[PDB]
Amino acid sequence: HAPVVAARLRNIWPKFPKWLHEAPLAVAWEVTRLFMHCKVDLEDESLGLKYDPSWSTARDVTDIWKTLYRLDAFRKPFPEKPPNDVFVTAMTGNFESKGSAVVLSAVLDYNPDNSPTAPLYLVKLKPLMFEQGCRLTRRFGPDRFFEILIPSPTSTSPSVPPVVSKQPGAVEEVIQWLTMGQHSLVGRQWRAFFAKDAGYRKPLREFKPIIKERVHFFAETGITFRPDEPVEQRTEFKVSQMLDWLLQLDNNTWQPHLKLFSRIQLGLSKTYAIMTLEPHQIRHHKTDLLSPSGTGEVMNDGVGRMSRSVAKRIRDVLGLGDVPSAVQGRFGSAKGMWVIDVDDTGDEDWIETYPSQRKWECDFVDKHQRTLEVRSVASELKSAGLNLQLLPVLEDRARDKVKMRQAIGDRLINDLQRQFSEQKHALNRPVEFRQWVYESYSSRATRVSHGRVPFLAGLPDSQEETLNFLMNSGFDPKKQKYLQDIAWDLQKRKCDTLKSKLNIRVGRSAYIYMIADFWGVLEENEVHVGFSSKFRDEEESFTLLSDCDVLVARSPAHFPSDIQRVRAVFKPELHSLKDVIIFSTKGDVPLAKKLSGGDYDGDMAWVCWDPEIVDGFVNAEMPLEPDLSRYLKKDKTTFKQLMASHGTGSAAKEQTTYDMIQKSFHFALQPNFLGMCTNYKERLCYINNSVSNKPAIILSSLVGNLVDQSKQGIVFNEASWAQLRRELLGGALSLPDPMYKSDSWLGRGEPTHIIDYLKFSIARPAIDKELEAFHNAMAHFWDPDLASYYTFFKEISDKSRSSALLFTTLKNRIGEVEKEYGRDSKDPYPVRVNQVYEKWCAITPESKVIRLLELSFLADREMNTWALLRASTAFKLYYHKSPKFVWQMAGRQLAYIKAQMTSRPGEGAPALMTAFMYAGLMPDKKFTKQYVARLEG
Amino acid sequence: APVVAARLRNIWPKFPKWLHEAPLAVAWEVTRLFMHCKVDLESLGLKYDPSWSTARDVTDIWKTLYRLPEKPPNDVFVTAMTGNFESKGSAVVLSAVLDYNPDNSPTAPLYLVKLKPLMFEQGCRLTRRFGPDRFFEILIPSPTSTSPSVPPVVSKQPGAVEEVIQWLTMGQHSLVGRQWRAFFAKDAGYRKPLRKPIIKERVHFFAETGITFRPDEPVEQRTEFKVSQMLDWLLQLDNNTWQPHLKLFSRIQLGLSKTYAIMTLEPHQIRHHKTDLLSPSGTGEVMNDGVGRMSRSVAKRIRDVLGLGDVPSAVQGRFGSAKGMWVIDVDDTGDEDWIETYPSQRKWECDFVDKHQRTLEVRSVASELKSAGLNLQLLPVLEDRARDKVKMRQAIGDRLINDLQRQFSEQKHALNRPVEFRQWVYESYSSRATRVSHGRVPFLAGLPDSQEETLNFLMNSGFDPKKQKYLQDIAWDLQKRKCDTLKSKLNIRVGRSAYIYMIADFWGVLEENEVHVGFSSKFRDEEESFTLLSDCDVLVARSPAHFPSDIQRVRAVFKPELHSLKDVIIFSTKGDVPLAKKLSGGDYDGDMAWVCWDPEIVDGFVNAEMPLEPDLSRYLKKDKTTFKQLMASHGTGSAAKEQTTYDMIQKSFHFALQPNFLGMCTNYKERLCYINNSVSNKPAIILSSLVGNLVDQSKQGIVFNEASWAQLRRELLGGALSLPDPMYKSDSWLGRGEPTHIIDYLKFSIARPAIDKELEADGAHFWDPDLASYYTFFKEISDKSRSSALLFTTLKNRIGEVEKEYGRLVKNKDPYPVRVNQVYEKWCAITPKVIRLLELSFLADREMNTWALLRASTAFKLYYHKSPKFVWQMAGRQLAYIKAQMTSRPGEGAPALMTAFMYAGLMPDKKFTKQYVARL
DNA sequence: TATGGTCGGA
DNA sequence: GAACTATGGTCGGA
RNA sequence: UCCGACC
RNA sequence: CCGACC
Ligand SMILES: Nc1ncnc2c1ncn2[C@@H]1O[C@H](COP(=O)(O)NP(=O)(O)OP(=O)(O)O)[C@@H](O)[C@H]1O
Ligand SMILES: Nc1ncnc2c1ncn2[C@@H]1O[C@H](COP(=O)(O)NP(=O)(O)OP(=O)(O)O)[C@@H](O)[C@H]1O
Ligand SMILES: [Ca+2]
Ligand SMILES: [Ca+2]
Ligand SMILES: [Ca+2]
Ligand SMILES: [Ca+2]
Ligand SMILES: [Ca+2]
Ligand SMILES: [Ca+2]
Ligand SMILES: [Ca+2]
Ligand SMILES: [Mg+2]
Repeated sequence: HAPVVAARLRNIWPKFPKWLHEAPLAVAWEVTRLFMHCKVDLEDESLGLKYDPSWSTARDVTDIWKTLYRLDAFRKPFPEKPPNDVFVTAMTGNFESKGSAVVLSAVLDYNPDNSPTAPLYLVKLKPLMFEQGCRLTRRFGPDRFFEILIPSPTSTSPSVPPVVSKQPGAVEEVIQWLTMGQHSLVGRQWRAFFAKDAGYRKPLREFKPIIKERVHFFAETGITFRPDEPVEQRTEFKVSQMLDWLLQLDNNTWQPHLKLFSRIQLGLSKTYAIMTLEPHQIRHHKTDLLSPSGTGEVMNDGVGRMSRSVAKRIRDVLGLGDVPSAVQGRFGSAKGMWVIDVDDTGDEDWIETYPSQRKWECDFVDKHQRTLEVRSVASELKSAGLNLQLLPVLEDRARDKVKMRQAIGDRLINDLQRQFSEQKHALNRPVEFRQWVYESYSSRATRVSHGRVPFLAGLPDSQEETLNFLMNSGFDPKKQKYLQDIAWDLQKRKCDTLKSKLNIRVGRSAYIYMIADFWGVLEENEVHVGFSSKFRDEEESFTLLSDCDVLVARSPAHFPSDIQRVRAVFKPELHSLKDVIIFSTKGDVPLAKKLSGGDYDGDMAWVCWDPEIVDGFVNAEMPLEPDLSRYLKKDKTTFKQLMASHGTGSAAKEQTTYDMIQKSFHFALQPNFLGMCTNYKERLCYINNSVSNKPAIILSSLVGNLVDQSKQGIVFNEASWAQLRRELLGGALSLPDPMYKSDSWLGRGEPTHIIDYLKFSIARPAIDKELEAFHNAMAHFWDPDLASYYTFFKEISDKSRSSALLFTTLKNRIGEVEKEYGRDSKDPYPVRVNQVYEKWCAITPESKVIRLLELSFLADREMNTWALLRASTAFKLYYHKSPKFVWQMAGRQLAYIKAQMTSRPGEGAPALMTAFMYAGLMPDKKFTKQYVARLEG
Repeated sequence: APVVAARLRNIWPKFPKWLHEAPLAVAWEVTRLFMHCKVDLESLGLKYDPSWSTARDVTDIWKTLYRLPEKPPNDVFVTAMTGNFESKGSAVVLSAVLDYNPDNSPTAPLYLVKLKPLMFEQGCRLTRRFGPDRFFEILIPSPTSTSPSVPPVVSKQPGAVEEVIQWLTMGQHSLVGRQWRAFFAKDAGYRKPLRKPIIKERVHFFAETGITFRPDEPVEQRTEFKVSQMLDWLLQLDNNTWQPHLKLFSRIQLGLSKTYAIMTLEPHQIRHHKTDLLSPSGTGEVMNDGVGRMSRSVAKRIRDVLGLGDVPSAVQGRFGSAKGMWVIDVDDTGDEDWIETYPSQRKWECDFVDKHQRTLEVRSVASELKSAGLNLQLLPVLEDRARDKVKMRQAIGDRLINDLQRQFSEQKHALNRPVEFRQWVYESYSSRATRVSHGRVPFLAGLPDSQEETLNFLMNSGFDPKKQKYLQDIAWDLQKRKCDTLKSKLNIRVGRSAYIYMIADFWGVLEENEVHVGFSSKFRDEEESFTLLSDCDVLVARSPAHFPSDIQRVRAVFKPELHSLKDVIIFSTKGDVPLAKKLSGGDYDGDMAWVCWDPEIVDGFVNAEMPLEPDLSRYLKKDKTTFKQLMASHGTGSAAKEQTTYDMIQKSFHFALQPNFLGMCTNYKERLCYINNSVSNKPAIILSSLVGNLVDQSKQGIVFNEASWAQLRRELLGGALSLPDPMYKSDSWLGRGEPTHIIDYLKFSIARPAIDKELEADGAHFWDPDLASYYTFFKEISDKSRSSALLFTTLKNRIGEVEKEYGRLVKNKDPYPVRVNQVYEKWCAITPKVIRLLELSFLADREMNTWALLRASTAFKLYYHKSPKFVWQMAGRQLAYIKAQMTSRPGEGAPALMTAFMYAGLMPDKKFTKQYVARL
């Protein structure tokens, strides 16, 4: 099997030395990383090579790393450190805390070295990380799982090494390497059980974009493992057994093994475990809800009911504010949505499953097969916008195409004019701008994560937070240009997103989980939408929808019928179901199926009730799709059929399960064409300006089949794609990229395409006009306050020569740091900033005056008086010459100086808030409008 | 009463010739200053300053008067000088307060006058039509007052009352160069005299003529106009002479109601209905009293004019003679302005021709609903109609116990962590009002004046309530205060309850016992949240509630036909009698119903039919005399009509001044119905009718005096006996045996013990080594340097002096804030190269220099054991700075020095506290 | 040259 | 009179 | 940016 | 404490 590649695959993984054998897995994982990052061989015998008993009882990785850095070889900057909370859990928490599992992850990139006896792939072990748990991690232990991002062996990229590219069997060798046998790492033997497309990933600069694949490995055996439950005291278990426990293969040999394999993802879905129902509490339905017109169509695909008590515990376990009307989760073999039974008057727990939910035949015996696992809940809704895919369909199903082009166009101009007229007004008053910046972006996540506002050097990392921080210390956005420049860039970027993606905001629109009406109250083509709270659009708001038409759609939208106009009817029967949209269970075909072959197992619909967009819309009847069986080759080989090659009984089953793995790995590594065929359709439809003619329809079918590839077992290669383009699509093979893909109009004449018209005839003009009005509406870097300490020390320096020397050294040192500030490198923008900052913080007084300036009793010397003087000098010397340097390095001190300077006797008191307490305060809107009222009179 | 009259000859300040040419505003402000400084306005070189006419700040006018007070806001003066007294719908108000003159000397004014500053109130129809400058309002002590304070001159001589009324009504009163005639008077309630409480009456005056007025339009350019004509403009007396003149008098308030003018509808756009909606059962009962429909476009304008966030579903306002509520027509498919009026709304026959009688005037809009509670009037009625009285008691009591425990448990858990306690303190009280008013957190000395803010200020700088005793003691004091408030007042709060505007079903969708409630946003109870009410029984009631039928149980049905109507409750127009009438005789002109959907409170309720009310005609006599009858005395024609109108004013002023018995008769019913423990027996129903009629006194012309009250008690009640206060009116159970009345039981058997139990129920210390950082820092320097040591010693001694002063003024005892400030001034007095570093002159605020920190540090070090409250009240500010500095760790974030204003505008983020508390 | 969309960053 | 004796509720300002 | 689920 | 409202 291509022996050239096989040799370079002998030792890709780092070796585990005997000295590290008696180590906690976390310690083993972390220690190995530093060695790799420091170039030191783990088996190097020059070093002492003795285990430090002190490592077995640690809480910060820095302590473990420091003991090694004492050795000369390690003594380079430290690599990213596992957060202490994660580290403690790995050693003392059994890898699980609050439903979160520590994850062992790696990124593998091809070795630049082309030496024949050299590792084919260079390995980077990622720091221990906390991630949501899943069924398999909860059942067999989060430490028994290892995931990697490996470059796809079938990548047609120039950057691919030649050993693999030239060798014909190269693909088979790597695939065999992954699946044939165990892989050794940190004292554990890992076996592959699953693989999925990770998409195009940028090769790590530590070692041109290449498609990478995520492979999942289970720890079958380890040195600490025992033959036939804590982490370091687990029992051997073969992947063939784990998959059997998950899928119950005995009762599922009739499934196509490729599809069987794809259901392993259901054991890996990130979920919160809620509760374990008893067998007598579970209602397994034998038949799905069926069309009342005898078409046989299923009307409740993927959705079933759940008791009110089950919903209540969902709220209690997840700490929700209210009881969720519906949740997305997994239950044994069931995957889909569950909705509260509006008819439940009791307090008994019960949940039902339906055929369309149950993806394999399951017995629901083990506790873990009867635990309701929640992946998400129906929450408060946001306003949504449009996307490039709805636009042609909206234009194609319009009674008047011209009226639509104007309607959507007007939405764009008036949304932009609001966005700017609001920011321009706020910029006049600092309190109003602070409110706007918090309303623009929310950093609550990073604030909770760090327990403080994250700060890069001397200013907050986020530009939004930087603005608020400096304004909170007294800076006026229209008086200091540093703040203006930040608001300018932020506005330009938000406009650039509108230019590059045309996300035209529609206030009367949202994405809502789709649910079917179990109770037959909604007639065909009626939907029910009730909100949990007031849904606001400009000067109109809603708690429900009634007596009006709505537009529903799903992405991707390709067929003319992928958008559908229906009638919003509020049924008081359903009133308690909030933040979900309920399709009727009457009619020939479920409405969800009409939305791009959608269902009710987690699907979210685009819901739009904007009249100017809805009433021009006319429905299209679902299209008659072409037979593409000649090109789309389906592999329906069953598990049973695979087993016949080997026999019957345990060993035969066990062999067949490993066949399923490697066979599915091969099918999972086939080059994907969903991207190409989708982009081809965009170009062809654009050139013909048609999303409804014959070629447009077939391509919509092709992309509709390709997206379901891994679950339908569809083989599709370059050859078939070129064949389909010749036989059915008119022989054109390479089509021109559309004009909207470019940032400026490179077309001839007035734009003809709706996207081109909106991007170049409506958006870019309006963007440029509003930006100039915003510039015209708006300042000086200089601020006499920020130089108070300079003037104060110069005066002392003039009177005293002793102080003069310190001033000169400080000034000269600052210039050196500015020189360093003055380019892309392996070390990124943050690391470069920190290095310049470290020299900046290095400037130090280096005696009564020195003590008064250094204030060494303060632990954080960035809070002493010397820091205030150093920043003041820097501002005076480089406010104009280099503004970014004086601020990114001295902003926090300059803010302190401003708040000191702006304080007036008697008029209140400034407040030095702790980082943490500051990071937990939000602007009070009600305070803002009342204060502005007091100013108007 | 000759003695009273001689004292009534010269009540008002005199208008000298030198101020004749002065603008009204200037004259009023000058008069106020001279009175405040006690200077006669009628031989010094007091001469007109032409600078005053062009003035834009009253202080500039006042500055010119330096030859030897509260100030109108500058925007008001400008609107008064150059804005025609009207700005943005606000009208500048000429207000005065009168009080009995202390001196009893005869030939001296009976009343002492104080002109209040010029001020903004919302305008009304009358000010918008004839001009705010022509309106003057006074709070005067009632002549029919039995108070001991009433001066003997009035009390001892009867007939003084008639004289005081004659002074007010007979003719004009000269003030600031204008002739003022009384036109209206209403009860202002008991009001404390400015330097013992007495009942005062609001009297309204209109300027008929003046020095600047023209015989038959800027402020100084008015035209003569008699009150008899203004009222005739408002009420169209020619077409309303059929009305009882007292009721007609009562309608003058409609012209004085503070309202926001929205739009002026044209005559074609007005739909006057000749008949009200009536019962489908033939009773003849009105089912839409006070309520009509309006177009969606008129509603959208109300949002635009009032700056509302959404279109209101219903408004309370006045349109010509129409008073009441208007609701959006859910069936309005058009875009044309239209409004409708019904007989019940129209309190007089108006022609709807003048624009001011065709303007829609809004007082209030249906708005976001707030959770309510059970007032003490509802509890007896709930028990009277309870299927099982013992289960009602059990529920309301068990609910109360659960609520108290939840609150106490929340406070205790919060203290454990500073971020959580900050959230509880903010939830406890809101300082937004003080913050917006001062643009900062108000500070007394070195710490915020409010204890609640002081805790947040010091926790925001790193202090821990569990680790610093100063924070601990403040929190304990605050908790005790809340517990003491809870013991005094029994406030049972029910989350699933709210007061909501009552509307009627024009569209005939609701049945007799069905109501519809949709909310504008999520109504949150701790357990659940609602956007609407469906498939549950609710209780509806109105305050006052006295009769057993005054609370009713209905079925909440959500009708998609009414879905657009939000923040309102809609009653049925079907049935014999309207539901609103059952709630203390309620209507839909702005009545708000108490709505409860709490199943525990609702489930036991059994509805009672409306009672047959006794005939109290013997004690309650109504004056139904009509305007015509009044006119028949004077004849026919304009002149007769003119003095009939002035007669109505004088007769009504007397009626309006009749001592009111609503308070006492209500208090008596409470005391008697408590002794009887019955709100449904003979006397309770008697007293409910009595108070049910007394509230409608002014509109029904009911005469009721001590004599009638004495004989009503004598015959129908237990007369002449002074009824005691119920036990629950006291803070403790001074009664015999275990309490039995529902209120005594809930306050004394349920609330008191639970509150007391929490009150009965390594650690906190004054010391904090971080706070002595600067002191220890300067002792090291002082040990190796003399000059500094002398500075340190002098400073250390100087704080000693201030500490002694704090004992002299703040330890025990002109007012307390002044004393604290006096020490603070002495404290900030303590002040000094090295001196230049310690005292940063470039800082205007010396409290921000390094010296302020050292002085705070040594003061803490030297007196944290002995004088804690001194150290903090003077230096808490700097101690918080020091704490924030010391707690900062290299790389663990950056502290933020916030300004006072930007600090005062920030708020605890509930989402942060909850998320951070999770993950420890 | 190889898709769109919804969420989160335990 | 020494002593009798002044309502509930909804919302806003200061 | 990047990382991670989901349809 | 001041102001409308039922
Ligand atoms: N990567 C993707 N890009 C675009 N669309 C996607 C993608 N993944 C899923 N979808 C959409 O989600 C649909 C898949 O539906 P499901 O996720 O429900 N899978 P389904 O075929 O129904 O099989 P089951 O698991 O339910 O037995 C596709 O047809 C697409 O519409
Ligand atoms: N000061 C008050 N104290 C107690 N209850 C009051 C008070 N003012 C009004 N009310 C209540 O509101 C009712 C008055 O209703 P209205 O204000 O509707 N007057 P009404 O007699 O109907 O005459 P119209 O002007 O509507 O023709 C009283 O019966 C009480 O229930
Ligand atoms: Ca599908
Ligand atoms: Ca689906
Ligand atoms: Ca599905
Ligand atoms: Ca009323
Ligand atoms: Ca009424
Ligand atoms: Ca994607
Ligand atoms: Ca009152
Ligand atoms: Mg009534």
